[PDB]
Amino acid sequence: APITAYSQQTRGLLGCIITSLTGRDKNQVDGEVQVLSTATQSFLATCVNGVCWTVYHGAGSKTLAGPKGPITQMYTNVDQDLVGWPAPPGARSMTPCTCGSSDLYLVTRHADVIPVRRRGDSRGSLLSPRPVSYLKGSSGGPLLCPSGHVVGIFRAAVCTRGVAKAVDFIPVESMETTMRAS
Amino acid sequence: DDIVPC
Amino acid sequence: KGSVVIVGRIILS
Ligand code: NA
Ligand SMILES: [Zn+2]
Repeated sequence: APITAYSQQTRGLLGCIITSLTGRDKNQVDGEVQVLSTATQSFLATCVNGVCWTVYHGAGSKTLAGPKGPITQMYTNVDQDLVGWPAPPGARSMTPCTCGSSDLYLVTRHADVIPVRRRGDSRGSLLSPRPVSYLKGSSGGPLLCPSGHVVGIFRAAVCTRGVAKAVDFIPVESMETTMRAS
Repeated sequence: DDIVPC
Repeated sequence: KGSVVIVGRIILS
């Protein structure tokens, strides 16, 4: 395959609770995609041009625990379901796609890379439907073009009877539009 | 179609 | 109102 991924855990349940409370995370950061957790749920952030982007429905208005204490969001767009923190030192920052490809790859929290065909500005179909359970906890994950650049971040699954056949996503252009208006 | 936030 | 926490990462190839 072209694009491949693996994950590495860094913190367990106890570490997560404490870190949530102190807002201070001293762990080394690495990787293009951060696996995030609050008290109640898990999701992903994709690092694009120095900013960690994720979904508002996961992060709300919360700070991100960091090496110098809590990191305030620098972009918050409720209607777009989009938030961003400045990326901590160590994060591998990706580049937006400029090739316009409609052949996408979605990266899940399990580090699977799955084929998506773009069907609209914010919608792609899954070439092979999956149980929605497989996609839970993956909101905020990148949709990449064949060159591995960011087209968008995964927002919600379009499902029938617990089966996801398509995904709604936030185009990498919305990130731009949010940063302008700010 | 159900829209399910993930 | 606690912070979001990084509990893992994903490395791409
Ligand atoms: Na993998
Ligand atoms: Zn591209």
